[PDB]
Amino acid sequence: DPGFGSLQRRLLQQLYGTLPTDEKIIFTYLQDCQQEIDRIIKQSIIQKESHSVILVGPRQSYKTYLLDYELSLLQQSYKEQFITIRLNGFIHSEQTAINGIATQLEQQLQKIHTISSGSLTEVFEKILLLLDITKITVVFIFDEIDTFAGPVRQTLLYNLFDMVEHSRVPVCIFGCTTKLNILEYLEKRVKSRFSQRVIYMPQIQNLDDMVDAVRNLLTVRSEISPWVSQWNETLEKELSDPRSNLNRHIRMNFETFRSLPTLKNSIIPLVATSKNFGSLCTAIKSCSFLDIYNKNQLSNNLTGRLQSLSDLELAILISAARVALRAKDGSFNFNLAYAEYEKMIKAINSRTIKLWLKKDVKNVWENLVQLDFFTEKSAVGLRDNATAAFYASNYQFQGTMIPFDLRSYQMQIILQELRRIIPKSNMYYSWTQL
Amino acid sequence: KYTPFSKRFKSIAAIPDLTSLPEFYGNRFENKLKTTQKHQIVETIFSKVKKQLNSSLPARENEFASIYLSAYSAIESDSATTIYVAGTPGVGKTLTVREVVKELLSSSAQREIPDFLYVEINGLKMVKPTDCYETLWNKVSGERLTWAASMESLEFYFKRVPKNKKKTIVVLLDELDAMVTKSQDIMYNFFNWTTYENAKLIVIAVANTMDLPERQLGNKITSRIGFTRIMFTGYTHEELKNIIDLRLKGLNDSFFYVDTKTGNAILIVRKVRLRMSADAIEIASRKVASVSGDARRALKVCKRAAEIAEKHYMAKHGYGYDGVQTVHITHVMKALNETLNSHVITFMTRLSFTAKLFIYALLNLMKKNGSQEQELGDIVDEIKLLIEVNGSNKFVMEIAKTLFQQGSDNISEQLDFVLNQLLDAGILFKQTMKNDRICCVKLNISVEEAKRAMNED
Amino acid sequence: MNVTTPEVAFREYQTNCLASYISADPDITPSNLILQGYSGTGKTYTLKKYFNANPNLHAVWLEPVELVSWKPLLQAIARTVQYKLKTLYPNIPTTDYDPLQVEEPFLLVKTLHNIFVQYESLQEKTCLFLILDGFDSLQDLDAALFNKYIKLNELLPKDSKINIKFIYTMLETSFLQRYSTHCIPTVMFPRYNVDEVSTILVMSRCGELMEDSCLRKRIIEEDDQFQNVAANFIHLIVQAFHSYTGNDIFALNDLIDFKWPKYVSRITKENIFEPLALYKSAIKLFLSTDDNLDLSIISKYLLIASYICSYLEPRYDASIFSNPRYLQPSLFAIERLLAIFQAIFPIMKANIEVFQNLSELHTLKLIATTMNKNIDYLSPKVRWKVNVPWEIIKEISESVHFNISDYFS
Ligand SMILES: Nc1ncnc2c1ncn2[C@@H]1O[C@H](COP(=O)(O)OP(=O)(O)OP(=O)(O)O)[C@@H](O)[C@H]1O
Ligand SMILES: Nc1ncnc2c1ncn2[C@@H]1O[C@H](COP(=O)(O)OP(=O)(O)OP(=O)(O)O)[C@@H](O)[C@H]1O
Ligand SMILES: Nc1ncnc2c1ncn2[C@@H]1O[C@H](COP(=O)(O)OP(=O)(O)OP(=O)(O)O)[C@@H](O)[C@H]1O
Ligand SMILES: [Mg+2]
Ligand SMILES: [Mg+2]
Ligand SMILES: [Mg+2]
Repeated sequence: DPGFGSLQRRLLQQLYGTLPTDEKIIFTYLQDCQQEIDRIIKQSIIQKESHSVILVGPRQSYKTYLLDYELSLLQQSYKEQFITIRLNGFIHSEQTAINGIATQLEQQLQKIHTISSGSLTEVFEKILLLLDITKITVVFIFDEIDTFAGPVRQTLLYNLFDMVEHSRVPVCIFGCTTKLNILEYLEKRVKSRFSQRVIYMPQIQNLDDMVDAVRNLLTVRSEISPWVSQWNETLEKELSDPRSNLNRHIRMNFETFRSLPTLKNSIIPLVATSKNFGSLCTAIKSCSFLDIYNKNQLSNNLTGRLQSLSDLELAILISAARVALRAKDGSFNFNLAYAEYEKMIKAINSRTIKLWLKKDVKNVWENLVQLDFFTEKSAVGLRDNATAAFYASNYQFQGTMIPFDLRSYQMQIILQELRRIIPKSNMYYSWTQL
Repeated sequence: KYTPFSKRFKSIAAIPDLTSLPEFYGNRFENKLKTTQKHQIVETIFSKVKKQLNSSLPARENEFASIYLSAYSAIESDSATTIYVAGTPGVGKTLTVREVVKELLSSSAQREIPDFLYVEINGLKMVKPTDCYETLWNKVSGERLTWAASMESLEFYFKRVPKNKKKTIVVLLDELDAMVTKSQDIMYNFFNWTTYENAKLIVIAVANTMDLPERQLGNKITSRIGFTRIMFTGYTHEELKNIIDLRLKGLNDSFFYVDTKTGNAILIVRKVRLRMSADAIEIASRKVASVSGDARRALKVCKRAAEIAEKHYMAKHGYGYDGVQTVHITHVMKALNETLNSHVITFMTRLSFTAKLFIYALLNLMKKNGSQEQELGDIVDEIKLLIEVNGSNKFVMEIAKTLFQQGSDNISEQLDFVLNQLLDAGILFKQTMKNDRICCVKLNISVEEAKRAMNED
Repeated sequence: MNVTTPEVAFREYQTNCLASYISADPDITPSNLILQGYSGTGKTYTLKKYFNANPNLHAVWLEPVELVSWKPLLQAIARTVQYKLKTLYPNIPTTDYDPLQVEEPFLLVKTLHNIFVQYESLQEKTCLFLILDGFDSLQDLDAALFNKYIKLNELLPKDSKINIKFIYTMLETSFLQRYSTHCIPTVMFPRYNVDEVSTILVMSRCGELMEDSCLRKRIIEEDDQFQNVAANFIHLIVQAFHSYTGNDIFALNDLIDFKWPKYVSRITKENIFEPLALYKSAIKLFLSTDDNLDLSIISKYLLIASYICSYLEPRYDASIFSNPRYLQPSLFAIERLLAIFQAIFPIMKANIEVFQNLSELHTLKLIATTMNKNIDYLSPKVRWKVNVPWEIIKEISESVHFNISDYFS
């Protein structure tokens, strides 16, 4: 159907955010936040005024989305008065940040109407000789600025802030970080050159703020499909009634997640899976597909992995949990887990379960380790940065030299939690009380 | 190149005069940042105030006369000395030295003192700590050598070269704490040259602490700097008053020609007079001096207060960017309240129930054991313990079906979103551990401000 | 969304989720897509059949497990992207770049920007899917490695005709929960049960078992009939090894090939129509897993004395010669080992023959020490400890007629 194909594509483009600048969706609770950001952008490109503001907000709090909308609004009228210089804190390191500024400057100057030539010392020398009828606003977009605010030295943070007060070239720095206390991460001299302009991103307070945001993301305000007038009546009917299924999923996510991009991960596959207009109105009223998405997200955790185990995989995890529970530090190995499993088979058959030999439990023991159930005692695991990951690979741990039957392991789930996720129909329920 | 200055000539007497060479002592990126304007920048009555308050000497009398007298007795007398400048970051340390060099440059043109060369070397504006030798050799000699060739060239030049074919060099050692290395070879070489007879080098070191050579440097480098040190005292409350009044001397208590059509103001159509209350300047300079006495902080407070007043003035009229405007004390007090406030308290009050339950469960475990180190397995057991308190009541079981089953019969009873959210916000901490039960959880923020957010819900 | 959804066995929800994200239009396609799922869940099977039925999508496959370190990973991305774009549009003259020049995360953005600038002659926007089958399977893995790939599309120009698409296939669960605050549409893959595992192995092994060389040579020495025979052996293997293997596909596929020639030779002219007599004739192939497929006298006694010094306190040694085995062994000294070894030895001084057998005992990794690489035997601070289990040390003492169980009773 050509009518449903135009409505399905328009509804999906609104949730992802690929709409043009002339048809962007602005929420109600975010309207008072983009006005302050627009004031700084309009004052540095038009009025040519140096500014410095570092945004502070949680993850997926519409930080980069608001900055991308301000750059697209100014490009539709003032596209020859400023440039776009983007920076990252995770990709660009300390030495790579110097070459990243000179690289983004030679490609933006040739587009309006070298710098990144030589060694690392000659590159930084040409940058200070350039930044430090009208001028050109050098808009700096810094992402994850908390990584560059190291307590050892902040070289880039000291030179970037110097291009605002002393320098005459209008440089607009828009830092984006997640730390709430970004003022303490700076040095004594770095914080002196900053204007102390920390704009905190607002969050969802009441329940009506999330309803207006979802309604504005699924309402087609353009005449591009004959099913537009029929879809707006169905969406407004389910949202205005608090006893519907759409209002229940919003209230549940408001007290558990309270995030707009998180809830948008389930509305996108709900519309794309609809074959026609009749299937779209049915899934939006009963919300049958939303319950399937919630079960899949909690299917590979500690609860969903227990249902995919056999009778031997459950008996080993139960017998190994009783050893660490009765111990002082919870240390156990393969020899301690085999003693509890062997005493359980002879006790049940005395009141026929095939007793496996010690040569067969080795395959079951290694299968539970890969399934995230038995963690090594006093083990770091995944390192933070790449520095500690290289030093840990060259050092041979003590657990690799000792055999597998003498390796100290730890239980990822205590016996108190196993009794709640096991029904009464199983025969291994009597050995989970101790 | 790699050839030092010692192998450039044959002998010592064979070196010609360096002052008559069109290459010693200094003998293209400003055109690409220009564009044509196709509009008109509408400047309101508050635009001229913000531009004059920017960082681009009535409160410094004894400090300006001490640095000028130390250099006047060495340049004319053809000697070498070392001036130490220490103070709070933002008291006019670099600006005082810049005014001394600018005053000495005007006296050199009057045929009074010999000509000198001003070299500005910043420690924080360099990538490598050994890059300061290449910058000094390029400004004095004019060549481009490496860090190893420039170090040996400066020693041979500041010793064997006589004074009849030399020239005074004034080097400003900006950010002295940035050039501090482990071997302490760069800091010692920059101070040992001033103790030579045939040197004629003026070194003006600028740091941030008076006890810097007594803590980082040793007894050898401290004996070469000098016992006399100039301490830059921070600005008080009576010195910051004339600083703001000097930048807005011709703008305060003056009439403007603000247009009612666009909003353009012309400094001498309505006759709008701009006046700033004197009480707002006294209440702002006193708070700045009571914190650190930063010179840039006193200018940023009046600039932020004028920006807030300009936002309400443009919104109430509907101007754009393209009777008497009086800045009261409300704009100044609001400019200082946005910084001294703590957004950590209001951040936890707007979180969801799952995020608020994790904070309430962590604080309850601290009042039972008192160890400031609760594991991840104890928080999960404490959360489930609070749910089963009144399980028989219908009012409490309504939330158990969502936190453990999400309102679905097919979803089993659960045992990550709110955990990683508080970690990136700088509130909660978590050690590097592969286990999810014995992993200790510590609080980064205070404990007094965390309990106030739980009681507000 | 115009795409074809294939039919996958027991993957109706997983196939519908891939069609809702992967599309030919970048405006309705997310920049990140994680396919979390453990081994034996069918992550690669549901992705190959989805891209084979639709030939309009251009996907790039990459295996990070074959690059060990993270440095060759950045070089393999720019090398596979340029090679894929070369054969896609051969009528466009592009410039070949060196993939070995990508040594930093910043250099990857400059290399990808120098390629997309010469591909602006197209009409519509063509997606570029970069499937990373096994992202968490990389060796030198850290918590900051995934943060550099989820923000790659931000540095890329928005006005580009070719947009990259990252697809990750994780394996564990804790690795996915570390980035749950980024709001990434993750498609989980639950493990199959006892009803879906046997059905998958039947529709995947019947086409190679009935046409094997062993089964065709047995019917001539002693197509619907051979199908039920091969299907009965697969069902009998899963039901007999459901507890030893669990729900893994690789663990059950190896046991089938290991018992297929042994099950064909046990079939005669009477066991072809009677499945009851065939199961009784080959009872040794289902009751067990069939597994998988000279020490010196001084060397045997040295391991006995080393087991005592590593599992007993040295303060009570003056009362015997004159469960601690369930924990890690303790470290002892060289002179402390020769004292017990000389007492338990039958009717000998410490000559070079005793030290020769002790040095060879450490080469076979039978006794551990305090240093692994570059060990100093003459150092007085380096201690020695045992490194053999109790079952290994039990059979050694039984060959020399030595009572080793009475010392710990
Ligand atoms: N250019 C864009 N076009 C469309 N949507 C966008 C764009 N930039 C961001 N978004 C949307 O913004 C939402 C919220 O993430 P956003 O990038 O705004 O937050 P962030 O805090 O800057 O990011 P992160 O926490 O991952 O560092 C995402 O779900 C994404 O869909
Ligand atoms: N008397 C003054 N009147 C007005 N402004 C002043 C005065 N003295 C100093 N300043 C301001 O002080 C600012 C900082 O000066 P300077 O470069 O010397 O800093 P500093 O004391 O070395 O410390 P930092 O730069 O690390 O904050 C200058 O931009 C200048 O505008
Ligand atoms: N639903 C299914 N129907 C039929 N065959 C299947 C199904 N799921 C998986 N398979 C088969 O399982 C075999 C082995 O699984 P495969 O290695 O592809 O899975 P995976 O989950 O992608 O693996 P890994 O975790 O190692 O990346 C494949 O060759 C495929 O044919
Ligand atoms: Mg972002
Ligand atoms: Mg300074
Ligand atoms: Mg695979």
